[PDB]
Amino acid sequence: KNVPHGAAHIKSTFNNTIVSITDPQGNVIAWASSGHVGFKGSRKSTPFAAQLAAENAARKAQEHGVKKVDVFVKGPGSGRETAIRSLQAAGLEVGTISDVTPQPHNGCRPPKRRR
Amino acid sequence: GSVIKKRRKRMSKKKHRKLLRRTRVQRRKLGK
Amino acid sequence: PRKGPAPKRPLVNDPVYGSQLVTQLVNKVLLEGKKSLAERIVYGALEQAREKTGTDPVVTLKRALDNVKPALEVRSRRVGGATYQVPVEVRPDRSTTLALRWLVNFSRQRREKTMVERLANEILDASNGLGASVKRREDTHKMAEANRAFAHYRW
Amino acid sequence: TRKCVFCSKKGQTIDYKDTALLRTYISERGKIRARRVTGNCVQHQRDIAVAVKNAREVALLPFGS
RNA sequence: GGGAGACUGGAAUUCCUGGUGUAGCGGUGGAAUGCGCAGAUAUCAGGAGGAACACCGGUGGCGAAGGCGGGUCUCUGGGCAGUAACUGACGCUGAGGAGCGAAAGCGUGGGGAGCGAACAGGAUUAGAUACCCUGGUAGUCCACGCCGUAAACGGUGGGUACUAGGUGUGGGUUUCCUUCCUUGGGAUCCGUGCCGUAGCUAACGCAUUAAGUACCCCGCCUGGGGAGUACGGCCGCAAGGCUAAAACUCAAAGGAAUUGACGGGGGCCCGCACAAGCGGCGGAGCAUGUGGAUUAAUUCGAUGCAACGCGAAGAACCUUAC
Repeated sequence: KNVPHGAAHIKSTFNNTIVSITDPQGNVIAWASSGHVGFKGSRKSTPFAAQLAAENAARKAQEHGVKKVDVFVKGPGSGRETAIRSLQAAGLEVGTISDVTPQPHNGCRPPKRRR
Repeated sequence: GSVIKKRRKRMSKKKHRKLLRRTRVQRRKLGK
Repeated sequence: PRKGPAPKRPLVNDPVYGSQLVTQLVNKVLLEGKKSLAERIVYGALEQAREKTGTDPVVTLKRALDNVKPALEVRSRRVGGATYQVPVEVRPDRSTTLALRWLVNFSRQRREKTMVERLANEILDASNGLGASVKRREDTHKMAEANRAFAHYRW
Repeated sequence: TRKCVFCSKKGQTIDYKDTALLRTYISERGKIRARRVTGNCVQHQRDIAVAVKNAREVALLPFGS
């Protein structure tokens, strides 16, 4: 396949960081996660692991012939900016960056607070 | 004031309530 | 260093060449507390560079310094259990000190068995960019523009 | 501290149809902006909030673009 | 956002169906149970269902208290201000009594996405019937009825009159600058905060929204435990609620503030404390000292920093105490 313009979805949580490269219509062509590059336990919550995962996903999407990327970034920031810079460094182009984080309007009940 | 007094009151109430739960069926048999 | 900045020592000019660079070099290469051996070593290296390269020792030494002088360095600062390698610009004094330190440090890993021609050979290499300390200089620059991801802290 | 534009004699009446006036008091994300920023009084801020919600339901304004 | 009824809107969590898509996902101080490789997580499109209503949104409004905010419509209660046309003391409080009364809980019938007592594993620990993690039933939600308790708190019953002010804010009438826009300023009534006199208090503190100065009516108090417990009685389906003692026992139990000490409480300032540098120890052999083990003894003391080239600035006999 050959998609010249795609999209990058970076989901950064407090316990991991996952990057998915999709077609502009929502079909994943290459994904990489912070534990897929050889990290275990807490070590996959660090910015370095986000860097490695972003680089690996960028390379696997690049070999499919991807040139430019729109970035939708999401989650409580732990390795967001590192992933952005790793996408830029690996030969890709970042067109737009948008934060799409799900925000309830006070529905559902959060779990009880840890102590 | 202090919370020692509330502590004494709650200890006594807790013991009484536990006793009142421990002998439910015997009390039901006797009273009725 | 908690109260304020420390005073700076004066630098004695050289009587043979008239530049503080050679006296700074002999101070850096000094070891075990023997000056005389140190200036004889550095002067022998200077004379071997003289006879080899065909140009003046001062100009080639300054050119080697420029080829080894860095502009950015890396400082490690910890927060929340994570250490970040922030890039920081370098004062000229620290740049010169690092250049001389790198030259003398990579002066001691050679196999060519005596100090004077070791120093002369690396001076020639650094003039031409063939040295080992220069490799670490472009390495430091590579991490300077490589580790730009951590700069908003500004510490 | 600013004055309430509606309290002045030349302040327009508030309606959920007139969506330009409502776009004046909603942020770039579509939310209603605080009464400190606008400076209008309590009653007119309440009117503005109700009008914005009404216009949101009839799909004249987006639900937080 | 005072109350009741009906209709209805969007974001988000979950599940189901179908694409792309791979081997990890989840969780933590760190992990393991757990979920996937039979196609998980992730990203698109469609559908079902329940609960709560981001921004406006605050020591801001309303209600007797409990309490009340997505929108619209229908029905309905209270308050304030101005005019002062009307009645003409019709006022205040209120023993018993009655009504309303968070959450949990109980009965019948629905509903059940998220959360989550009890219950299962995992981890921590000497042990963890806990805190942390993964699942998870009643319950939370609706209709109609029970219960009648909360740190139901302003720990401050209701009504009335008088006693320096300063400064925010919510609702309404008026005069002077008048531009006639503006918190322009002033005056007056009704709320709601902060600061401060006189006065009051054991002190902290209250202070025109009194804990000040006075009058009327109600409820309650008389050392700490035993005890809001027992017996009797009333109410309730039950849990239990309300009224409510005695023998015995102690010589105190308490309230506020003061000086130290302590904290697995904060904030500043120093020091080769870190950082910036130079040289080392931990690897080898040897000299001492110590722990441990042997024998006749391997004399005795020192034992985190602050013992371990220490008493010892001199063990062949002596030293030497074995």
